[PDB]
Amino acid sequence: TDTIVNVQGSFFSASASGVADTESLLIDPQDAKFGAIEIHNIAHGGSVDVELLTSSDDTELVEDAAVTLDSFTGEGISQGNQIEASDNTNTYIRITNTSGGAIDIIATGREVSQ
Amino acid sequence: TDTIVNVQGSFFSASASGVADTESLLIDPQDAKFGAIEIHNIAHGGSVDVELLTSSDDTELVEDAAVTLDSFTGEGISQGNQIEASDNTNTYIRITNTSGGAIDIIATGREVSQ
Amino acid sequence: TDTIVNVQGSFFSASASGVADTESLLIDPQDAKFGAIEIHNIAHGGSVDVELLTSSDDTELVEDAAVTLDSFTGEGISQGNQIEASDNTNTYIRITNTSGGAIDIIATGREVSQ
Amino acid sequence: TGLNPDGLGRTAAFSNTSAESVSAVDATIDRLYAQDRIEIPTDSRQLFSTRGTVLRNFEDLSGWTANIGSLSAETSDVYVGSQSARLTASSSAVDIRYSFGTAQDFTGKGFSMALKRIDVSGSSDSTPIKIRLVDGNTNYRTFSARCRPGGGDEWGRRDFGFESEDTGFDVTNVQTMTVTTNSRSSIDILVDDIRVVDSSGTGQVIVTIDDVHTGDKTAAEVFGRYGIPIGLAANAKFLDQSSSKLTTQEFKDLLAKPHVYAVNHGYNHYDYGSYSIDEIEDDVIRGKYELQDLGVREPNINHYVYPSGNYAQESIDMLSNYHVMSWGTGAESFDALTPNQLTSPWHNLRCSFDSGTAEAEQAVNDAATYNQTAHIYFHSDNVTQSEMESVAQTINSADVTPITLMDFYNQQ
Amino acid sequence: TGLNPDGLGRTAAFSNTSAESVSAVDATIDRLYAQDRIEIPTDSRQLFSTR
Ligand SMILES: [Mg+2]
Ligand SMILES: [Mg+2]
Ligand SMILES: [Mg+2]
Ligand SMILES: [Mg+2]
Ligand SMILES: [Mg+2]
Ligand SMILES: [Mg+2]
Ligand SMILES: [Mg+2]
Ligand SMILES: [Mg+2]
Ligand SMILES: [Mg+2]
Ligand SMILES: [Mg+2]
Ligand SMILES: [Zn+2]
Repeated sequence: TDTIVNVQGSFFSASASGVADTESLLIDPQDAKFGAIEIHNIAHGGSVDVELLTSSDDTELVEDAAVTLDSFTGEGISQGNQIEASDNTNTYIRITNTSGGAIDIIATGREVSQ
Repeated sequence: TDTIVNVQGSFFSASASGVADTESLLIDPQDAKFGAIEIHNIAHGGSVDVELLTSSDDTELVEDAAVTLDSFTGEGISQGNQIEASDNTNTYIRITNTSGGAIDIIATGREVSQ
Repeated sequence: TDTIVNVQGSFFSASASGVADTESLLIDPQDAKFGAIEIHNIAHGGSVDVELLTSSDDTELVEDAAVTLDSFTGEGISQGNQIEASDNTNTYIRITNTSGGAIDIIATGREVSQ
Repeated sequence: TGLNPDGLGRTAAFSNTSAESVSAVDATIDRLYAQDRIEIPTDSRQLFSTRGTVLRNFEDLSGWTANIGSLSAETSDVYVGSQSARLTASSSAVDIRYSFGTAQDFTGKGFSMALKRIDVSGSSDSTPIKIRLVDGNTNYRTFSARCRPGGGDEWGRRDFGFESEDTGFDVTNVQTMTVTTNSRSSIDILVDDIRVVDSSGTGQVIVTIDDVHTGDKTAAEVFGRYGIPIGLAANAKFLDQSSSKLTTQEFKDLLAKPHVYAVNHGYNHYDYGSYSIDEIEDDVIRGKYELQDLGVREPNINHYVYPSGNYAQESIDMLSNYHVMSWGTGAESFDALTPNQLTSPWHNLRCSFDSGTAEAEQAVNDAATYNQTAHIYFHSDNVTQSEMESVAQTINSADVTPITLMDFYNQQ
Repeated sequence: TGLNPDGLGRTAAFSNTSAESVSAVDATIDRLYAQDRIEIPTDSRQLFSTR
């Protein structure tokens, strides 16, 4: 029969260096080519809160629904997530510093079709 | 041999801000393009009961079968589930507030073929 | 219906023999054909720190964000991870020796589409 | 979460996991929330076996003379040392005697012996065995225990309850020790290693109620009128079966009372011989966890009372993974009675007072008089309120400390 | 089995698991079959030093 090689779907990442004490990385699925994302990894650099938000606006974040998903302490990686967001459902992931000092946040995952 | 890049199938989400004390988010697979869903994530904002229902009606929820899948307490996310529902099998997922006050519920997953 | 055989997407590996005490294997997704990678396996020969870095430069490593993901002790393999990096997001994985002597590092995984 | 652990096979780094069952070879847990042990770390079987001092070792039978029956050195089958004494008799009792080289003083001492049944038959399959002291005046004093099938099928120490005394027996001037049985068509029993333990402390009483009958409510009031503690030997399946057995809320309410405690008696009362060791182990395990869900915590739930009093070394071996101490059954005052220091927490009995209070009230008076521990039991359906009041007033008027099973095990 | 526990990172609801080695920070176990302790809770070093 027909043989096909499956290569895995588009890589996605968001990052910020030196995120100040109460500030955040906003992971926006508008930055994806397919307009939806699934974050697998959060490499957190220090303590963070992860938060999932729905916007009232199609293009900007004006908070409607907001749920604090989890809190991470110290430096490390949250591996094996499936936190999902899309542009058309106006969903955003916010990773907020809670360390008391500046940190580096890297989030990686995959683009998903809308 | 032929090489293809697989991007993953359509993102699905349901959400409600300010779900009142005993009220619910009804996740309806009729809102999916493919007419079936697999919910991976329930981010719940406060305590909830998750419930899987079959309807007597093709298009509206008139309860036939109902099973309480699990109870979640406080704020957080249940991540990486596979709770599954389709339009043609008239299956619905209800997430019911049990907090004593208003909560934000975001449910995400993937569309599945019927 | 049409039947296809799916073979899995391109194998990726980086390796170094005799990595000196404080030195590192720099896993660069620029070496991938698809320009992104997912490392599953780190076989480490002695103690190592695994680190995820964003570069300021499109093509060379100038550290911007850096997060130490995890520390591995003694000889063994961390198997079935999903640490991810791409060229266009300027993401690098560094595996740094911490053993007090020379080690062999083999990292394997899969190429991912950008 | 971190990266995956070192190793081949399936390895995973998780944040939060839930499981019904986890099997692990190594578990490294930084903070443990596991108050409900099923398997206990302690193996009580041989801890107490070598307390006190060996009085008669039976390692040389030159000092022993058969008054009746027959005696030999058993070298093939030995509890302790080089040999044991085989006691054999036909259509008769056995009675064997050792003369002490000087007047022994046994004030405040209690007695214990190793025993194995090979065969006993006739009017019964079983016999009282009596340690029978003789004074400088040829008065006797007697302590006794029961040789039975099952419980006696392998070597196990008995700790001897007081039984009788010839009035004016001089315990400071003991001249001969005698070991003796009832008469039977066949007797073939091995003995070894008589041990002396200090029992000079106060006499003690333990009260157990079996099988969770509704009368446990009146029992709690009655024994409560003198603050005597009750052990409910509890079967968790029996709760809410019938009007005749306690409700779950009644059982919880009972255990909230400061003198009531619970010990395991198997979820569904599976007794030895009636069911396989595996079925009894499931009954033991389920009893333990169901009672733990009802709030019965560690020192209490480390005790088990044998269902229908049936046991063997097979059941003791299995039970030792889950419990530290167990109690059988008997009809007479010496069955309740032990020294305060046990040498087996597994082979000792309890006196029933279902069939009238006499032998138990004798045991309570002897516990006071001879400085011993008495374990008495009943089912609250068999016993009238006036009988309970008789026993309760016997205990309150006697010179004994009423104690829990937990207290008794902590003293060992 | 139920649904997956609260949290980010890899979370899983299992029925029966087998492992060679388990590392946990918190372990909530409703019924423990672990009679064979390696690491004992008691630190005897300084208990008796002031008898
Ligand atoms: Mg939008
Ligand atoms: Mg809100
Ligand atoms: Mg739109
Ligand atoms: Mg339908
Ligand atoms: Mg129904
Ligand atoms: Mg239809
Ligand atoms: Mg680049
Ligand atoms: Mg930095
Ligand atoms: Mg570029
Ligand atoms: Mg011997
Ligand atoms: Zn019983």
